[PDB]
Amino acid sequence: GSSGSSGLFTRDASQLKGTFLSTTLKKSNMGFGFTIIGGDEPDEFLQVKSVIPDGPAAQDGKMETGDVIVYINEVCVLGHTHADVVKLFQSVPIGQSVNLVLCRGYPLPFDPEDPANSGPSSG
Repeated sequence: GSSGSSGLFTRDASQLKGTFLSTTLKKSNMGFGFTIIGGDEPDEFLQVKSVIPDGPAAQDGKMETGDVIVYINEVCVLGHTHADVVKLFQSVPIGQSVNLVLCRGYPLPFDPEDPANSGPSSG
């Protein structure tokens, strides 16, 4: 039924709970057909913030939203800064490809800033 919780971060990715899967996207013009979020902090799990509709990530079927970034190309990044990980994505020029390993079973982040609000509309 219900069950407990505790722990102290991941490390070897092995302590995540989910499936593990991968894709190779070739960087076609512009940039990959998804965008990322990371916690700001230098040990928060990075996630796909969105998939671009009609983008190559969507056309490979495999990229989904909320998915947790474990590794990029062949680098362990699951606690790296979104500063470094965004630099890692930018380090790939157009027409090259990278591997990505995500973990599956994680939801999207709840956004503590604004997850969905509005002001005094009547209704």
